[PDB]
Amino acid sequence: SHMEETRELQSLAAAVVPSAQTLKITDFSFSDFELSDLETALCTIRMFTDLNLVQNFQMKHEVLCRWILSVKKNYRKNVAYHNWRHAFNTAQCMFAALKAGKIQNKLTDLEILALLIAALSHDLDHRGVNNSYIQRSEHPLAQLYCHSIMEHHHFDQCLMILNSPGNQILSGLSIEEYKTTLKIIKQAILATDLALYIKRRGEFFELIRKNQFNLEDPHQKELFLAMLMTACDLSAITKPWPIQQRIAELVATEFWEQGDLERTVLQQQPIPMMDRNKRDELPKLQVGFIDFVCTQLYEALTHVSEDCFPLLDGCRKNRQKWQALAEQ
Amino acid sequence: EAFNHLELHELAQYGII
Amino acid sequence: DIVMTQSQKFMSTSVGDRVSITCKASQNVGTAVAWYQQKPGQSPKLMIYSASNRYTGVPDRFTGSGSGTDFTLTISNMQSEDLADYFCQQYSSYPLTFGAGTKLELKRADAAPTVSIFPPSSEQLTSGGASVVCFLNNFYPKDINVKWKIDGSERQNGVLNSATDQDSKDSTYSMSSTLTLTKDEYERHNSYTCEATHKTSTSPIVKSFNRNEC
Amino acid sequence: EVQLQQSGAEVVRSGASVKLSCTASGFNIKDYYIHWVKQRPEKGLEWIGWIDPEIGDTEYVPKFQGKATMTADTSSNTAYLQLSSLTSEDTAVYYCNAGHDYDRGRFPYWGQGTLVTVSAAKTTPPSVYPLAPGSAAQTNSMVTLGCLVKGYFPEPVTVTWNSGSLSSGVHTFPAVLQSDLYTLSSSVTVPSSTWPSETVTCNVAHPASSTKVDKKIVPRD
Ligand SMILES: CC(C)Cn1c(=O)n(C)c(=O)c2nc[nH]c21
Ligand SMILES: CC(C)Cn1c(=O)n(C)c(=O)c2nc[nH]c21
Repeated sequence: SHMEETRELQSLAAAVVPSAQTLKITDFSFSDFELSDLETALCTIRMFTDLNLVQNFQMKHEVLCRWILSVKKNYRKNVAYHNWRHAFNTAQCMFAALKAGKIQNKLTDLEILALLIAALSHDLDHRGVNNSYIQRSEHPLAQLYCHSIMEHHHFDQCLMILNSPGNQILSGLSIEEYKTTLKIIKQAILATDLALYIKRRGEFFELIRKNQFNLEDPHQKELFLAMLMTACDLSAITKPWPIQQRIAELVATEFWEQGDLERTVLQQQPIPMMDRNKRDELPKLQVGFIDFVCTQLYEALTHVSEDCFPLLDGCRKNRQKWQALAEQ
Repeated sequence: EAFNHLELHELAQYGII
Repeated sequence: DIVMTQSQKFMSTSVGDRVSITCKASQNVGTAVAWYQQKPGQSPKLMIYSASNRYTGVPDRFTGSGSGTDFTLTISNMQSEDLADYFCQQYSSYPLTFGAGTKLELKRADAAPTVSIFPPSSEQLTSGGASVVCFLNNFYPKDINVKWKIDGSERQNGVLNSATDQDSKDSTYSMSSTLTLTKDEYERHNSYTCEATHKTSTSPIVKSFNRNEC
Repeated sequence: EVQLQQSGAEVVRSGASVKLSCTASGFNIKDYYIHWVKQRPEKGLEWIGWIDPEIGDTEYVPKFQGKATMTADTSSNTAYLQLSSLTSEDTAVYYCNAGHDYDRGRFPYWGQGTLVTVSAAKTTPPSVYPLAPGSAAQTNSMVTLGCLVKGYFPEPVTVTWNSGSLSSGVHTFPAVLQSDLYTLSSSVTVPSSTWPSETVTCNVAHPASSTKVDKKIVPRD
């Protein structure tokens, strides 16, 4: 067990990392379905590499590799949607955003590094259940943390791993750099709490609306950084139909799995969205969600960067298909 | 997690709050 | 509703035979089909699922194949314990539906039935009713036809037939055929005849009596 | 092993109701969907619907709405099927079976079934008629005698010959309905030389009506 892990590092820290072109990770329309585990890790390395993070922060191939692997093994396999392939698909979206969407040219190297590390670990040790549930079931994690419970935990984990020996991919940073990187990373991961996205997006939607929004502003920026996290965290909804189709199948199951617990240990009725029996009201529930949470946001993101439009396009394109379905 | 009471239904019927 | 058709209600087999049982779906069900085995008064049992996968613990002599609309359960080297009813089921979509079943029976040598006819008893007659019973015992194969004639004329109405399951010991079948009339209807005729046609004879077996003698 | 045990057979009156049980042992029903399927005499199995014992959610096919009511209880591991306003058409063998809740429809576990017989008939003792062969002088070997048991309700009746001494050579047929009442016959075959020199009597019993009838078969009609 420890053995398969350790050879995994041997084989990984010695394979050639293919180009970004080869890996089609520059694409908003990208899919992981056909990649192996080892391949995904490789992409990740290519990500760090092509963002100049590797060179500008004196990362040793050895270390990065260990770290990456560590994150991989700290996502739960038994968990339907919120496994490693989610953290990975998010980071790739994030990567695609900075490159093809052209945002890199809009922010610092400290920020880029933080976003990537955050994107990768924003859901660590997610146990396939929402903040709402853990709160209502008096999980000890709820006793520990106040608000954004899970997201606080995801970070507690991220940080535990970065402090692990031979995982200090940050070891190269000045203490001041390190110190503020971590700050941003904390902000990023917490931002993936849907509740904060909601309690904050209004502000941001207006600066856009009023043609006032401007990156230069320190605060305006860090808000946007939150919004960007959300944007990638659920980028799945902006995928080609056949993909969106299938990934919506996982979210489906994971929800329904929680729904079961709600009436088996909690003895409450689950929301329809997690009510396994109501599987036939999926598509409208999808529609309402896309309307409520998504289009709104990806629109904004394009006003900020035009080259980010494919996200908006793919989003409404799926909304189209769910709506049809909802009408059988 | 305190929001406007009109919002509350939509918020909950999706996995939020 | 998807109709699952098992065209063969019965199939005679012998220990050692390779036997195949068919099931046809009225719609494309993919490989979403399962096969069950059932013995009298016992729980059905899962044998095959996903059209070709053997369920845990079922012996390797059972296999299944097919997809779309045509499916087949195959027993290689049939064993005595395999004599039972089998039925397919699709779980492609609701409502879940089943085939009507195919019963595996044992093969033996053909045997001609022993036919006996009995008039109404005087006792039943004092009751105002008249049942004429005919037994067709210990024959093989099961395919058989019984015909009744009242004064040489075919009688269609009023006859009820009952059959025993294949004998667990001698592998034969037996049957009773009884014509029920009222005393008045029965007493308006003379000749009653029970005729059995079975592959074991070109001349049907004919049994009869005349009311005026008996 | 994993087992589904169903309650015994019921003979019920038309218009009434009956509640069937299905008890699980060796496993827990909570993470399964419990389905019920009906099997009418000379007919194929027909699905009734399922219940999710975890939440109590049930789904019935339209033909059984208001006919069947499924309930379950995970602590005692028992599922129930209530059938109301019963009619002749509800006479059938009812099976409960189980499959993983996340599974499309494989039925790995089945109960042995419960036979439910519905009728508006009253309990009636049978009339037993001797079946003796006519005096046809044609010379022959083995002789077959019989007894016609007619007009009784409910099933069953048991029939023996010479108090069980004559076991080989007897055929007792399945009963069939003749306007709400049952009828069956039993034949016995003995050597020609042993009858009538040795008595042959059919013993018929009908526990429902607390009746026992012995008919000695004598030559003639
Ligand atoms: C304790 C901390 C400020 C020192 N420090 C640091 O400077 N870098 C660069 C790291 O990567 C690191 N990891 C743990 N501590 C670290
Ligand atoms: C946290 C997450 C399950 C929320 N979420 C999501 O990310 N995607 C991609 C969906 O399609 C979706 N539908 C409801 N919630 C959803």
